[PDB]
Amino acid sequence: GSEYRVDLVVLSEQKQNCRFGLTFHNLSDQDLNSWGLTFAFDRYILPDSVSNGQLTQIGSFCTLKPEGIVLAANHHYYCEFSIGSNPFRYYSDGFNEAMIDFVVDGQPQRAQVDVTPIVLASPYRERSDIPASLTHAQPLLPKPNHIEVSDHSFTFDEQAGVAIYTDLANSAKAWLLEELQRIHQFTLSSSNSGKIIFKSNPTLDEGAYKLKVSEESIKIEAGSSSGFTHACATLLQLLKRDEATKTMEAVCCSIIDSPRFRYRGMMLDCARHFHSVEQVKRLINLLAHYKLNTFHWHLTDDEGWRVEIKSLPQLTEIGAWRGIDETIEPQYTHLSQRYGGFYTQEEIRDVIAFAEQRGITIIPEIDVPGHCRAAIKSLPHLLIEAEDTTEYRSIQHYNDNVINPALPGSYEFIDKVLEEIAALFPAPYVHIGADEVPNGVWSKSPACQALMEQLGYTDYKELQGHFLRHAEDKLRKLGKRMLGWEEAQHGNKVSKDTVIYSWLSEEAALNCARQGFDVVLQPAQTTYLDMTQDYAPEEPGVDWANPLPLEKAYNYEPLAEVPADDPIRKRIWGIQTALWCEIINNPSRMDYMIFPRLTAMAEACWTEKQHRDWTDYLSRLKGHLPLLDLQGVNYRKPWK
Ligand SMILES: CC1=N[C@@H]2[C@@H](O)[C@H](O)[C@@H](CO)O[C@@H]2S1
Repeated sequence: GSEYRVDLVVLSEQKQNCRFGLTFHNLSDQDLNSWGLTFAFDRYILPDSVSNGQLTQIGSFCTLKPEGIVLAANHHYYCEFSIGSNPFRYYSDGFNEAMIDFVVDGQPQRAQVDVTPIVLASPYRERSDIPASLTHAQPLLPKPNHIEVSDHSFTFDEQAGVAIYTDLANSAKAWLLEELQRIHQFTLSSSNSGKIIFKSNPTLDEGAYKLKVSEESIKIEAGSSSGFTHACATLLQLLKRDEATKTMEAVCCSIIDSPRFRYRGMMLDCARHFHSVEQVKRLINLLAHYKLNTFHWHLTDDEGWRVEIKSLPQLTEIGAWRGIDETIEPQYTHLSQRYGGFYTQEEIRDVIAFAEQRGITIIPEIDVPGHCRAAIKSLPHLLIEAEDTTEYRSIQHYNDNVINPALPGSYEFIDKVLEEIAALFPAPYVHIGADEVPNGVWSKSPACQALMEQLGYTDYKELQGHFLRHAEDKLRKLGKRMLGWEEAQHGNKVSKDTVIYSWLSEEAALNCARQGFDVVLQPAQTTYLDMTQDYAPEEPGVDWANPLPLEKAYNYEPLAEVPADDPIRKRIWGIQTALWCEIINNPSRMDYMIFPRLTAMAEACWTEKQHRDWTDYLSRLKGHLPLLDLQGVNYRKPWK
């Protein structure tokens, strides 16, 4: 391939102390003058471990520059270094991207470096195996909580017609027709005497529906828009197309259906890598296919700010872009280009309208006071304290990325973001983040030192709560309830109205629910679509929780140990599944990580525990698979 190649090797592993060898090959014919290697690595390289040369790390962005000044043609450079971390189980744990800057007979140059797959020392031997499976006659995902199926069937064609006798169901019906068209080039038209009938039924509670196929008709009953949307999403899975006759076929059957959990979410990280309006919409559409109702928009982080804030235009003019010649350095991938994007308010209004039509509420996340590098680099005049010499390092290996809660500019900033955010997103909810604020922060900040004294705080976590409580008070004045990751509770300053997302595990969900907090369960051990799907080292993904095979994700039972009687269970809003995109930058990888485990997650959100069975779910998945092939969704194939 390239004339420049880097080989990385696990030399040795002693508990939490891994030594690597790095060999850089100048394969070409030229001597390389004053050169330097830059790559993307998500582990923190111990700076005093480096064997040979100068190495710099800013998050994932590393540069290696040799002690010497020339790399001879056909030779190479060698460097060793160590990290604290458990053994690498995956090729993904290696460098994601490498590139070289150099000079040749006097001329600056830049070239892509081939990155050889890391030579692993301790791959896994175990493999998750999925058994051979039948195709299920009704490949429905999530499994309806009641369904009776008859021996016969109702066949119908493009003149069958669609009847609607309540305006609650107008959105569902137009979503149904749209999807029949997009997925199947099957055009239904609306007629007063259609064989598909949307009628109202007020005994059915929110999101419940009834669907009955008979020899004459197909009837959809619900008391809510969302129940009509859910019914339509079952019907799209139920129908079976004959292209030779251009007919649809649905088994005669009776379905009565309702969700186990009110909160059935999916979060998408769009800060680490930007995804297009069309990709985001395409996802939201696929979310309503499985009857989820919440799209949690992670729009802000250290490596990107993706939501336009008219009153703070720097946040996108600067924070939406990173790379060598930008204010923000390259991160994770696209080392050689200017990389980014962002959503305008008009785009966002469009995505909201699109998702409303699908029964999906969108919750924006403005992540503070950690994970703020992009905001801080965009707005240094409001968010930097020049006099702070606290030396800290975050989980992602930044030391300059945390909001200062004693700076009046930090309140200027958040008051302005939240006002526009609140105005923009109709949902009565704003997620404030609050994850992974490093332990050392603010300890040497004069301004924080003075505010710590001024109101008698004894812990610097108390300063974080002070800020989040201000965010909550502003959100409340704007009509929004605040949501937060579990660490928002740190400092015990935020009110019992803050909805706690439990992600490290289910522990905070349990603890916080006992104390009167409403919680959402997003445990990393069972709900993170960025985790690898198998133990084979070729599986893309990360693994800090644990590998998450399909069967693990399916068999997740939320708070499996709180008895169903327990009034703790009244504080569970529901479940969320998340995709963080550190190593995800293209729709093909996205689809692979999300599907199919998302459908196992939608079934935990929706179906009652007593109707959930692994073997049964695999046969419904096997019969759904073709429907994702028709949509060109690049799911990881259970059976390959
Ligand atoms: C809350 C969370 N903040 C971290 C995120 O910034 C990372 O992307 C994710 C990767 O799994 O780990 C947790 S979850």
